[PDB]
Amino acid sequence: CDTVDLGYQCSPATSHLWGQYSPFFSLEDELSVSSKLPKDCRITLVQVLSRHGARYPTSSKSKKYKKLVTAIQANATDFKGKFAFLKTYNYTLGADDLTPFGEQQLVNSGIKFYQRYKALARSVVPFIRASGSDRVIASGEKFIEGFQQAKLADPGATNRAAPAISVIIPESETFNNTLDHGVCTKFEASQLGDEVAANFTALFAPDIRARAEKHLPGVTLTDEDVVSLMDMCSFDTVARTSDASQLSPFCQLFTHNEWKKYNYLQSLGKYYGYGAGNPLGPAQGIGFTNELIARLTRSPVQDHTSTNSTLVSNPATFPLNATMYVDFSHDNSMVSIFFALGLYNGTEPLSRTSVESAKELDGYSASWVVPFGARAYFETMQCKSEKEPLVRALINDRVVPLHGCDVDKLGRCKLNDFVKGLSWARSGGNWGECF
Ligand SMILES: *[C@@H]1O[C@H](CO)[C@@H](O)[C@H](O)[C@H]1NC(C)=O
Ligand SMILES: *[C@@H]1O[C@H](CO)[C@@H](O)[C@H](O)[C@H]1NC(C)=O
Ligand SMILES: *[C@@H]1O[C@H](CO)[C@@H](O)[C@H](O)[C@H]1NC(C)=O
Ligand SMILES: *[C@@H]1O[C@H](CO)[C@@H](O)[C@H](O)[C@H]1NC(C)=O
Repeated sequence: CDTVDLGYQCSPATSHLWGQYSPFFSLEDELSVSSKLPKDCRITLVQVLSRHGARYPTSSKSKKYKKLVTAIQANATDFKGKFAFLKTYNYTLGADDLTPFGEQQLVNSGIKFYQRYKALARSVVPFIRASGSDRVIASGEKFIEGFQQAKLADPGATNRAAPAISVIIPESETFNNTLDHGVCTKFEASQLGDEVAANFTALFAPDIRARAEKHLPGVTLTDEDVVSLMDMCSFDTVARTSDASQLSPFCQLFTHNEWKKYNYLQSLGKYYGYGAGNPLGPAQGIGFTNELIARLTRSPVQDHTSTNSTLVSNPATFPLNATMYVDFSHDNSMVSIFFALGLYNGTEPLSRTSVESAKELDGYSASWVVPFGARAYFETMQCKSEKEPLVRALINDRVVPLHGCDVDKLGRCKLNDFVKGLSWARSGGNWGECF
């Protein structure tokens, strides 16, 4: 179902509408131009930013799902219509760990990274960092596995040493980690994304709750139960087979229009939790943004947010000359980073109460931006055409037109204008409000 080049295309009317629980699917050419390498240009540097793949529910959530499925089964006198599978369903999901399907998504990602940048990757060993989370590090290892599988099959590859994960960045309230958030005190106390997501759930779920209970005489459901049954559709699909070849029976319980609501619920939680809807959301992406400026311009980092000044000034942990960089982060920090880079500056603040599509929001949704296995590529290229370098940004293969600089028809800016137009992050935005 899952392809190396295009990601997951099984039951796309449903599987592309699970927000950050959607398996990655390519958005090449959706509301965008081709992602192909322009004629007469050569990539000179690529940064990849990736999430982990599909996983089991967290321990917390696995207990809540198992307690709900168990309670329905305990209490119902009849399992009616599309809910009748619950008669025999056995809750079998594990917790926390990547699923086999999620591991393969990351092997695929590495193969796809090699194939897309083959002319560069042939002679280069990427510099790789991972935020210190087992799922993230495991994803980094699978991406390396796929990259090497591809490289050692290419007779034009000249430097075939495998890359190591060189930097594991601790995750805590006191470690400055640009790939995870933790040190911005006031932001860690924020409840806004939760409050927005709960308000929206309380608006859309009641009608589904009422219809669902009536298919299960003896059962009482809540709004949160609706959300848990919808969550079950993605989690059971990405666990129940090693290739996610079978849509879970939970999925049919809900209509296509209801799936659009659930997708929106996830987009709202990310937008108001971590993106521009949170007053300190984009501030969590300034540290990586300044790290990216340093790499693209081969110049030392200027940052006073969540960089570590020690780690950024040593070539062992932050080389400025490496041609390929790959960093493994998290969905929530990746949303902050994309906002901090200005990439969704055509997105108006999302309606807290009513569905707006990814295309209405100029390419923003949780499923188009941080699906399981999400990746972004930030390229510099040197053209026979042009001659300052040019920069381009791809998020899950969609060319996302840059803001803060005048973009050409291929969505590129001159590198110097790009970095100058990142004035908000270069200034440290409103980081001082953290304290
Ligand atoms: C910065 O990195 C150094 C060297 O790893 C570490 O000892 C120090 O605790 C880090 N400080 C912060 C605040 O991240
Ligand atoms: C949640 O809805 C209440 C009830 O109308 C409203 O007062 C509140 O401002 C909403 N909260 C958020 C964060 O939008
Ligand atoms: C860590 O972050 C806090 C700034 O947000 C800062 O005061 C401190 O200097 C930074 N420490 C290091 C080692 O970068
Ligand atoms: C995005 O818009 C914000 C809010 O107007 C602005 O502060 C920021 O500089 C913009 N970012 C870019 C890269 O243009």
